Amino acid sequence: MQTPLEELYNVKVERKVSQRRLEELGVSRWSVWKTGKCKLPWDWQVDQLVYIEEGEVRVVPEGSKRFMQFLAGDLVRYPKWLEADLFFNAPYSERYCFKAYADD
Amino acid sequence: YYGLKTPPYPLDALEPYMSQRTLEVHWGKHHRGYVDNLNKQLGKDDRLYGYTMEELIKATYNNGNPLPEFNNAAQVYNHDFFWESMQPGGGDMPIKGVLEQIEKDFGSFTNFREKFTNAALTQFGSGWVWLVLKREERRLEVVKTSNAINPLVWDDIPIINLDVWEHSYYLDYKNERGKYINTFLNHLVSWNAAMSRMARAEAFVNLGEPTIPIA
Amino acid sequence: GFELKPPPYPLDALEPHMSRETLDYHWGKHHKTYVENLNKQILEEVVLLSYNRGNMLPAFNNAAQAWNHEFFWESIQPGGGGKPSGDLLRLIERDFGSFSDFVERFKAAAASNFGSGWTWLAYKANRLDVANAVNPLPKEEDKKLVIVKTPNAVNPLVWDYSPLLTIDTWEHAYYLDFENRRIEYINTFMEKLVSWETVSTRLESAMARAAQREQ
Amino acid sequence: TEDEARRRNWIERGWAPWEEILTPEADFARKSLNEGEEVPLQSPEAIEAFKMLRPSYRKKKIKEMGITEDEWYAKQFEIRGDKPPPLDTSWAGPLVVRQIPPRDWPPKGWEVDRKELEFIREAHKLMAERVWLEDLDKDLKVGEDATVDKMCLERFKVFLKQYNEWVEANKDRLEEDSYKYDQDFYPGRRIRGKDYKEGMYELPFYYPGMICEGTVTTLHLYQGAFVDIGGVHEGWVPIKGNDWFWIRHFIRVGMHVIVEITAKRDPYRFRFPLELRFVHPNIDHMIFNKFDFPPIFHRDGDTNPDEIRRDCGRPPEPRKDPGSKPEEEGLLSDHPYVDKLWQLHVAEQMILDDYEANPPKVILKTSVKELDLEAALIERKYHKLRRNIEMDEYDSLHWRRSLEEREALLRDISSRQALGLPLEEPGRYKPGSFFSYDDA
Amino acid sequence: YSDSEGEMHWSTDVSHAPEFTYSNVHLLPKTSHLWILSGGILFSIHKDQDQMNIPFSDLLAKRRRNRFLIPISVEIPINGIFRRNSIFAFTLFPKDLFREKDNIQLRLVLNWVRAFFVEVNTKGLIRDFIRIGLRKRNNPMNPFYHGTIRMFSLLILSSSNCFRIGTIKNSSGPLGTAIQISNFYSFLPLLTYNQISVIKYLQLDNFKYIFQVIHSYLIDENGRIFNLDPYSNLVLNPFKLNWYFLHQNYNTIISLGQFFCENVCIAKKEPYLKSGQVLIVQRDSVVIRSAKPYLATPGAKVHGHYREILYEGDT
Ligand SMILES: [Fe+3]
Ligand SMILES: [Fe+3]
Repeated sequence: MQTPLEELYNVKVERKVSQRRLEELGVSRWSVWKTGKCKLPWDWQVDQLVYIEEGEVRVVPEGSKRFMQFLAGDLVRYPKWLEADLFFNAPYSERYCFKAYADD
Repeated sequence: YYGLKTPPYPLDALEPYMSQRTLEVHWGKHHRGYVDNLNKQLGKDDRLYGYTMEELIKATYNNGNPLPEFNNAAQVYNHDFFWESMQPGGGDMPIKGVLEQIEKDFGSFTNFREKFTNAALTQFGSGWVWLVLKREERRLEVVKTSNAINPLVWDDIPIINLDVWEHSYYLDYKNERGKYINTFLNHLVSWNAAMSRMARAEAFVNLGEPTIPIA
Repeated sequence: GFELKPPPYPLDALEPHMSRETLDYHWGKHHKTYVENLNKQILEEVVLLSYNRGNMLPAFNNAAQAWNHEFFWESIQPGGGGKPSGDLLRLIERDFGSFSDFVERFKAAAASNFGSGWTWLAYKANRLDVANAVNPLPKEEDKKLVIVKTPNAVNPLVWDYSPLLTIDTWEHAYYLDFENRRIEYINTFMEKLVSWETVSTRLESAMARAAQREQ
Repeated sequence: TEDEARRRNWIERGWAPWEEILTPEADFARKSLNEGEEVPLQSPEAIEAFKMLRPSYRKKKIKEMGITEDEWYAKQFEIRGDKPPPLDTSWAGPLVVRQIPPRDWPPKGWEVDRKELEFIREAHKLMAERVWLEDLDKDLKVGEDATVDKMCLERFKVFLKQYNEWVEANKDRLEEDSYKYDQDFYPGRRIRGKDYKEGMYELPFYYPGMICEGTVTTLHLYQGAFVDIGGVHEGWVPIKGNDWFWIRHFIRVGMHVIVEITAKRDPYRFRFPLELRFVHPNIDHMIFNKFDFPPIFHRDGDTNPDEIRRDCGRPPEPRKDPGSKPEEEGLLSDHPYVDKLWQLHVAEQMILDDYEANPPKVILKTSVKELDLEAALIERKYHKLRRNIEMDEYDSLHWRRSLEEREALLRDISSRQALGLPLEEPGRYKPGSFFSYDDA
Repeated sequence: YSDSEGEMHWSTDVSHAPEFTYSNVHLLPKTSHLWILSGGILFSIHKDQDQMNIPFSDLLAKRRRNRFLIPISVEIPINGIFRRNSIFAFTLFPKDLFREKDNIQLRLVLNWVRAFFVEVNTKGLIRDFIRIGLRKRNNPMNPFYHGTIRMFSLLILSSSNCFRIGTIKNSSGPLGTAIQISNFYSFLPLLTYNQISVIKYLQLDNFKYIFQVIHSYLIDENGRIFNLDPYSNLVLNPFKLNWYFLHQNYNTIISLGQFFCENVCIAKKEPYLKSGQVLIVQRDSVVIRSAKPYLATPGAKVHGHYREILYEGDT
């Protein structure tokens, strides 16, 4: 359809995050997750903040024919109750943090 | 952007049941702070701007995973609805169609009063107590919600509101919430406001019965 | 039969930071009612049992609040504030960078806690009751300090955390002294009231609790 | 009894005694068959119906009544039965309005001066000002004092300047999209072609809360009344089913009405982008059948049902409840990339073996350029292996990710249970009736 | 039998109560006509009046969740299918650091399954394997590589069953945004009452403000109140910014929903009408939903409740 997937699925993105915002979030203390070329299905049970440090991921929501692309330097907030397949085609590295209600 | 709407009465008009100092802090600080915080958020999101107030509350509620703007947007509506729910020389009993609907949906006004009181006494922590008109069931109900939640998020039409956040009664009653609830029902609740809100709600619910031909 | 213990200081000893009127109502009315209602429905074991893995039983609100307030009174002293030392200062700098950074994050969490609730400094050494939840090779940095916010009566005990410090952000805790100004109440708490020697003492028990589990 | 069943058919099944305009043959059939099979017709209705079987008799009957043939042809299309009580619409005080720019200006993807926009947006705080009927007399401006130049409309005029700039730059594109997406015209679609006139209001000119004067142009038995409110899209008042049985006496094509905008929606997704209600005449007491949701289009690019329902406000597709709590399930530690590492591990080991020796089926091609043979050969000459260690460290990262989600989930559960917030996505998970080696 | 698929309608002369409580059979006390209105599912997006534009050596092995690979002699059944408590082989795996809970469990007897071959190839080298295996995260295409719904039961309405039978000047448009009147307590103004609602919901102090005709006031951005002529109906055009008069001061032959027979005459100079129900009424045309009447005599039995869907060939 005409509406982008990020708007439909409430995937908040902050492409090209400044270093000041990273330190406000305390990204340097976040855990590290990395992968190579693979496919990851996941259903988010809580909100997750992801800061991509290397590579890119293409996110295909359940039943979708389109994808959302996030690149290194982007800060992504995956919403609670989201079901999607994450696709990687090259080395990928990220720092993540799961957020409960309130929190951040 | 939304302005801070004055209550429909002067701040000392609810004395001695609700003190002037309570109105000055509750409206002048709490309600004002909600409006100011909401306006800052709306100035950064053009999509949330352009929603109506009812649409904004439902959209920011996000089907049970509220967005950061929900608390401010919900609270500004809740307090505006709350000031209009009270009037000088209020209380006693409703009349005309409000009384008839209450007697139909609760059995009597006494049954409604106990249900409203028990909902307000048993709401733990901050929250609100509502007399609502159910859209699907076409009847009145008593509903209690926590924090900023209001019945608009479930497509219900509020009729009467009571704030049971501690900041609304602690200066005048301290821990005696029961006295605050009893005073609200006896001297403050505006049944005139309920008459007009039911009239506005009748444009969407139609609490009457159809005229069916014998043919 | 649980009993209401008095604060470990005279009710006038927190002046002018916390008035006697606040203590007369916070301890003499709110905390007293929680214990009285709990005894009619029948402490750490009671809180875990009544939590019921999230499907809270009727006794949980009284039991958890009674524990929370007793924990709250021990968290402050008439000559508090300042800085901690010993192993607590080492852990704070390890997990927050510096003590100044920790204070800013703790104050912000207490300020942003919407509605009634508590803000906690806790020692996170929890174990999960699910399968494949044991780390074969612990790194010893997994037992860290965290700042967590809870709503209403919830406390970190229900997730098997070890609380070290709390501040009551229910409006009844500060409304008689600061009205809506929760920021000033939080700032006063961290500069004049907080008892770091009690927090250090609670850290030793939490460390010994984890040590006993590891053996 | 035959009073509750009739009421049940009206309310539950939408029955109404709609008029049946019968031919003389059909009218004779129903009047004569009530008497018998082959009997002398006795009732005056059947006797008259027998006479009416000849159009020559009808013409003689018409002339004796002094009316024309076409008037008689129109008298058979008349509503039978009783009439509803006539409407009595009372005004709740005077109609007081402001000229407030729509909150949703400007449209998405259109750039305007943000300084002018903030000047425009100042008027949105005027809704908070209180007006009392006891006060619309003290300083009322009339006659020569109420000319347009005397009024302060500066913030609305800046909106008009931006609106006209947007119209002149997007008018042709919007009409082109109408032809691309909508094959045929229908009330609620964009007026195009010869029917379009310059000066018609575009959708961003309207906003909920506005009061409009318009004329009724179309009545639909299953949809409602469509009102021309001076725009390129007609407004829509939802009326359907039995309600039209009485409402048809008052809502007629071509009559002037006063309407209020209750919702404005995207015309690509929703059939009727402008939703209205009648202000004058007031027919709120006559409307009983309501639309659960506004009707939408199912278009070519709509292949995912979950995306469609998010574009509108419709519930998710329900599913059977799993009957298991997510917070009680075992953690996941199998990193999806481990299966790829295993293939690379096997490829390196078989290449090393060849180096030594000669210095239902699924086939997995492996490239030599994605293998690290320099480290493998050193490990081979030195002698789990490095690749096996590499699989465990990827598993540890995945296990840590699962642990942190579960810990956040446990806190999230306690907060939601205390505040009465849903644990599962609402609408999802409808209930029933809705549809050893290791130790050895 | 019904000649076409559609929904049943009767106007009069059919008993609304069924002959028996359980049955769907209705009697006719009088002669009547029974009409079959012609007509052509996710239930979360397909709703009433939607428009459908589209049709409806152990180091080489591996152990994972409910699966494992093997480079002890392996005995596989003929069909390659394992049942519960089946022998497949009479330290297999690298003993991973983490082991997820699996439905499958070893004992070598498989207990809790399909078996197939896995082959890894690189530069003319082959190594075969035996793969024995059994919420979104539990999953065991690559982005890098007409008709209108009628619901109440679904029918499709389209062109196969619906057919057509063929101051400044006042203009329709917005008058402005109605503001809240504090006397009436409502954030969105009531504007008007009807006959029923004025008796139920009108406050005593507001009787003085009920008006039979419309009165128009304008508030500018500074808070001044304008009326121009407080005894007529004058409003401001928001686009042209001028005053104009309202149309009224607000103090056809064919009717919607009527049923027609196959040769009814509307006028001498007009073609005869077709049978059906008036679905759409416009200024100079009417859209008809095709329907077929059936004549029934007293004592006949109707098979189906009102609006019950009948398929072609049904009694
Ligand atoms: Fe409040
Ligand atoms: Fe407290």
